[PDB]
Amino acid sequence: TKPLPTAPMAWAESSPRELAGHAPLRRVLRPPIARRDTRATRDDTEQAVDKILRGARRAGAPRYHLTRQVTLTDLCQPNAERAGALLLALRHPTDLPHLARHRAPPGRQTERLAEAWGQLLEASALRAGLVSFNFLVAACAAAYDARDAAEAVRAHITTNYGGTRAGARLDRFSECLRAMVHTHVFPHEVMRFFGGLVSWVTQDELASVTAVCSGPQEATHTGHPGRPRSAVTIPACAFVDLDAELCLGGPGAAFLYLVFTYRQCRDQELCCVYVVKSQLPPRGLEAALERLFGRLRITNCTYAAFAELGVMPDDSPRCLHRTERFGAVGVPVVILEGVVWRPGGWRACA
Amino acid sequence: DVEFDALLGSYCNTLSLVRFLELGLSVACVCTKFPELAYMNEGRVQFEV
Amino acid sequence: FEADIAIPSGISRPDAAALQRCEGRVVFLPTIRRQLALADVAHESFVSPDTLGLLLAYRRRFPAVITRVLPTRIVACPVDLGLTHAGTVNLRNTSPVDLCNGDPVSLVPPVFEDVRLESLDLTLRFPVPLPTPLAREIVARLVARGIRDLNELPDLNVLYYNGARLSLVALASVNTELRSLVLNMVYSITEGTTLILTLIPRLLALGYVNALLQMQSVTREAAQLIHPEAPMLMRRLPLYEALVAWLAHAGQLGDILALAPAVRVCTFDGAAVVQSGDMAPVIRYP
Amino acid sequence: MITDCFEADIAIPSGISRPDAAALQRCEGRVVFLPTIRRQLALADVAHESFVSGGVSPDTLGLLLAYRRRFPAVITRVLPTRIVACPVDLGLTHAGTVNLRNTSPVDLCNGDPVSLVPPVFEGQATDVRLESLDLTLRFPVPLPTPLAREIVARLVARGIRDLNDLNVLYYNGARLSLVADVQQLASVNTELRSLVLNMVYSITEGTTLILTLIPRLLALSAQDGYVNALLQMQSVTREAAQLIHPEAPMLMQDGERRLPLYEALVAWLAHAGQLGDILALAPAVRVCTFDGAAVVQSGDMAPVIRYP
Amino acid sequence: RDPPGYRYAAAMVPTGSILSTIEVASHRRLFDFFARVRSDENSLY
Amino acid sequence: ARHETGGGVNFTLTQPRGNVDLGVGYTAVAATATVRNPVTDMGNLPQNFYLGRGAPPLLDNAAAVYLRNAVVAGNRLGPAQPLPVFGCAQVPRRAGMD
Repeated sequence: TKPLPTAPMAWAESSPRELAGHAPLRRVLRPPIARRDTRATRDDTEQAVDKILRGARRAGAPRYHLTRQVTLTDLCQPNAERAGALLLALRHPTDLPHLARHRAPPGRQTERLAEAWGQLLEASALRAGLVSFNFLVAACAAAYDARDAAEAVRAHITTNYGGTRAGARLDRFSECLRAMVHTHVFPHEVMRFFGGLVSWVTQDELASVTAVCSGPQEATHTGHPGRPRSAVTIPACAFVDLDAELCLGGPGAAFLYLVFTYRQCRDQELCCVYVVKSQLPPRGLEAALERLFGRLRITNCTYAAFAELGVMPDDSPRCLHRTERFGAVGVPVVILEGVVWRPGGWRACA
Repeated sequence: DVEFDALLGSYCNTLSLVRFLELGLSVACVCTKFPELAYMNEGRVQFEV
Repeated sequence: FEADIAIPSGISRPDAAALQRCEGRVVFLPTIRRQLALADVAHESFVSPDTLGLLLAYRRRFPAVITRVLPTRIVACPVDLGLTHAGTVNLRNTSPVDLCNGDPVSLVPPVFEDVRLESLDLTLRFPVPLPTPLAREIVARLVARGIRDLNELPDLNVLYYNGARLSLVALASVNTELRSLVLNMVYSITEGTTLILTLIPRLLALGYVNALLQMQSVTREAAQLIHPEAPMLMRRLPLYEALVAWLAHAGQLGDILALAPAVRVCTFDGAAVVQSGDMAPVIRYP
Repeated sequence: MITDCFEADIAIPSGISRPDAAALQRCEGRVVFLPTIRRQLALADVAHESFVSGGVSPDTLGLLLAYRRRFPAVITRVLPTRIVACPVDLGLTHAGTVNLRNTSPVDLCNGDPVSLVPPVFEGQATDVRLESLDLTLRFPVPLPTPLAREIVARLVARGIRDLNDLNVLYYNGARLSLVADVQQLASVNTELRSLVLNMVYSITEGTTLILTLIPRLLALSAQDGYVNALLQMQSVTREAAQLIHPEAPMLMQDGERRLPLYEALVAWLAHAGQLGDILALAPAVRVCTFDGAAVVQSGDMAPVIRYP
Repeated sequence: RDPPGYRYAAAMVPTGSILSTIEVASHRRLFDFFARVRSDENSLY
Repeated sequence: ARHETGGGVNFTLTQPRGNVDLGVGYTAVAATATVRNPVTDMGNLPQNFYLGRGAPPLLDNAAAVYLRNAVVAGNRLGPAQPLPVFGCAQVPRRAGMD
């Protein structure tokens, strides 16, 4: 509002270069071508009408695409988890007892997935919905290498999610996912990316979750004008660098990646989700997945499956490693800063 | 020693501007102008012989 | 950015309503250009191709989703350019499959079951916008059906998507229409697995690569090699020039059969599932 | 803008002779491999001397294998003090129309994807050498993808001859010959292992059904003129039916609930149909002229739209 | 086909005359709505 | 300048400048007075060539593997992971330095 830092203050208005185009086109000239040669309220609501008028005279800001989806709150909760978390969408679940009957290798139980899903609708009772990311860590908590924070993600979810015996879902939904590895319908064939949290509307058993399906994170209309700011929070069981493990300390934009790992053994199968920050392109990524995840490849003919997640466009990308309190339990949480979401497709690696 | 280089002169052109109505061919035309054509669907002409 | 497709005059009452029926349906235009004729869109311009021919021609042409359809011109917004400019365009389902939220959508020539303008005497075949996980399955089923018709099964005619039953049968035209794919898929495999059979017994050189080979071939590939060579036998064969013509052919079928998405569906204030026949808010830009 | 244009700035050094500074403005739209996606690089991080290993200059086969470790960027504008480039791997421009330049002898068409190759051709291995800095710039050669899938097949197959002619192409009637050159053993074994891991993974139990259909093909090729034009004069399956009489297994393990032919094709596509991408790099760019013509000629700049 | 008949009230007041006279029906295909009448007809009114 | 990243907007200022030395002859001097602590420890850390590459292996794979394992083993230097084929060998990380 007309300050006196006018070297850059005019450039924060979007400028004087708006007249750069407006002068020889609109200010001059007769060309297109010429010839040759009653005490408090109103003004309280009256400035609100003026605020409509201040918004109507003119119509930098990068674009978004917000999505909303009405979501039953059995497996996921937008309530316990704050704005700036990953979410994951799903498909319909009665295709699970059908595709496992034909995609299995010969010599396995094709009736394993058909019974394991009904035991989750009969355990979350004590439909392409949603699974939040933090809920998915505590289910796959029994397969990690940093198991202590895996036992901290499970430490709050049984006490903070809406429902009774969420740990009975955690022990059953992971039993569903351990049946996905056996019945050969892999969970990357089910899990679909859904953007980061900005706002959510609550009701009985259903929630209206709003998220950014594409764009930057830090400037979204979060809804609260007191805090229209949110950062991305990830538990430390999943966050795997490939800058330190490959000694690439050179600066540049880092790419975020969702990665599954598979382990097929006879009734001893595991699930792990990892978010991978790398400076690698997607064409030069699988060679690093060969290096770290070759133990699961020898013991199994896929071993991993990944997809793109977003780009930190900083020349030096910025990470954090803190312990936030979701309810009453401190979980070691990796916080990413300056994150721009762009999704992508999946990949098989037999 | 003393030396130069030099420009000796420079020469533009003049684009000829040709009004269409200067040309004998305008005989074959009957030109009129809608200020709005684009708002028109099929136009017609009636004859009677 | 938006291109125009001029309708030639002389359109009847039902044929002008026929272009009104196809509001948000896909159109391939050859070059992004401001003015463009309606003969270029039409099925006559594709010469006539089979389903291997149309998949080549959907990779050269530039897809545009039709926006508002005026009586004089058809307005088309292209996907590669103006959809990075214009954010969201509506797009109408013609598939029997309901589009869910956030699906990578590809387009497929209409193999299953087509507006013909009688006053103009040209047909407009539109592709069928179904998502990429089905697009890689339905073509792979229809190729695999074509091989069992080259000597079927009780299965393979039925697909389940989103709890709904799909029917590929609903046919003798379809099996001969898709036949030039099948003669390429059979050729690209049988030339492949003989070059493997003619080079692993030719070299089997041990640095560690044969140690990586034969251990991975330990009753997996070498037993598969021996069971092939049991159904086989063990001059100079023109081996090293057959690699080149196969790699140039094998890398070419991967791009026809890729069926890459253009469209992602970020719905907002709407249903998460777009039904068949309805319009879906469609973006291609992040 | 940051998502649209993220424009790397190769800084130019201080002392550059006008024979060499005017060489850079002749290189407006060409391709530069940024090692990372910094916003500030140098010419010593771009040039061919950056591309070398320790004492080992890569041959034309191995020089492909470290393009794909870097980020291909088209130069957009060459200022006198720095060179501005747009990396393709992020996003091209706002509206997205950048310009390459054909250093190839091959014309392009609309819709053709553009794969770039090291300078393979004869009379074409053209390196701008900056003698006032000692920096040679191997600008790569952009090609249509039915060429780069063929040339990489010529260079791979020629090295496998050396473990125990081929160097002449044709594109639209133009006989063009690529340089016959020595090839290092470390580069070929990376290529050789990249085949056999991907080919042998593309074999499944359903493939023993398809091998029974080989004498159907020679029975069919003598009738149709299309298969007779499909197989070749110089194929292998024309000889691998007259030595090979296979038979299919009658029963299979759980052979009612599984699909034998369906599992083979997907295992084929994800390992063998993908393989032309594995040895070379991916065509992340295709040509969309607006109003000029269908064909961009050699030496002329070409408008550019990103390619999925 | 949509050949709407011409508008007699307007054609009652012509803008300008034709000049050459020929048998018109000899070449039809130049036109869209083409009608012959013998000396008079009922639909004109 | 202006560049916008991570949603934040960034300004950068630059200035062009120039240097000419208008003295004829030596116009300035650098005397090195004292010595702070030497950086490199003056150590004994011999070299391996097995970090390096490009020498023809001796012909018997029984022996060529034999030597290397009897040399590279336990050396303060010698490659830990077998040589990555492409960029460089890397020195084992030291637990702590003095």
